[PDB]
Amino acid sequence: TLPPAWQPFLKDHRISTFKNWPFLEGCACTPERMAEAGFIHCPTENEPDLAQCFFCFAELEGWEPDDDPIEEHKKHSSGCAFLSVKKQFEELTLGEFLKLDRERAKNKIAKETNNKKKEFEETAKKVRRAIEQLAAMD
Amino acid sequence: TLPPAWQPFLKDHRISTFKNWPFLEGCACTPERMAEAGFIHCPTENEPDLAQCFFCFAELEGWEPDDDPIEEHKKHSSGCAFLSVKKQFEELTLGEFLKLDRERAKNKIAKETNNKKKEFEETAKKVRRAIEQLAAM
Ligand SMILES: [Zn+2]
Ligand SMILES: [Zn+2]
Repeated sequence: TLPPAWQPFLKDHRISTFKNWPFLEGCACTPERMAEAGFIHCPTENEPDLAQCFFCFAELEGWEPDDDPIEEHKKHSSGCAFLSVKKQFEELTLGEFLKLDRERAKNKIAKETNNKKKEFEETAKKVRRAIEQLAAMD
Repeated sequence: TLPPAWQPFLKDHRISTFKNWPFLEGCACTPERMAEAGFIHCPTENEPDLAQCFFCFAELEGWEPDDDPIEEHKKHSSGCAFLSVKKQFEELTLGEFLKLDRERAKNKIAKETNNKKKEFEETAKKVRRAIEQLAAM
């Protein structure tokens, strides 16, 4: 085994996350193919087919059977290093592997940051409106 | 950073273990040289210069300044894969690295087994002496 933080680098681990996935034999986006593309299954009450790239953290829902997960990952996050990684896990050098984990860490932060921004912007609008409402009354 | 179980594969970690080491500048077995050879410092009250290969688990004490730790590791555990490892950590493949960790796991068990033997042999002596003492008088 490997530390939990690193398991997602492994196809077999990612495939294991797709339990309860509806798109199985006959479909283009099987868990094998989803896993090959970098995805983890992260289902919610609201979107129960929600998947996340483990590396760049793009989230995608609304899957259909004919969908090729690589072509979609490419469409919705063309900046994802993992799509450039040609070698298998065991064929990576530790330097290479450590370089990738750093990038993934940067990606994660980027996603957290951009979230906080969107949330902060949302609160700003609320607060601004509220104070306009207070001017408006007189 | 890396899981604690794996840190010992890193020289700088091993060097860090040598705190209170007496053989410093001028000596053949400086912590840098000891680390380079695979050793971790795990001193006891009784044997306070005790060092252990992280990989094959050979223990060596009674160090003197002119001692070259590679030549000693070679003398007391010539079977230790780590001494064959020419590449630096980052230059290893994960397969390679995982192959090595497996071997280290085997090594560990082998040593735990050989300890239990030594202990079992020790108890046997005590019990033998005990029965002799009793049967005699
Ligand atoms: Zn991605
Ligand atoms: Zn050794």
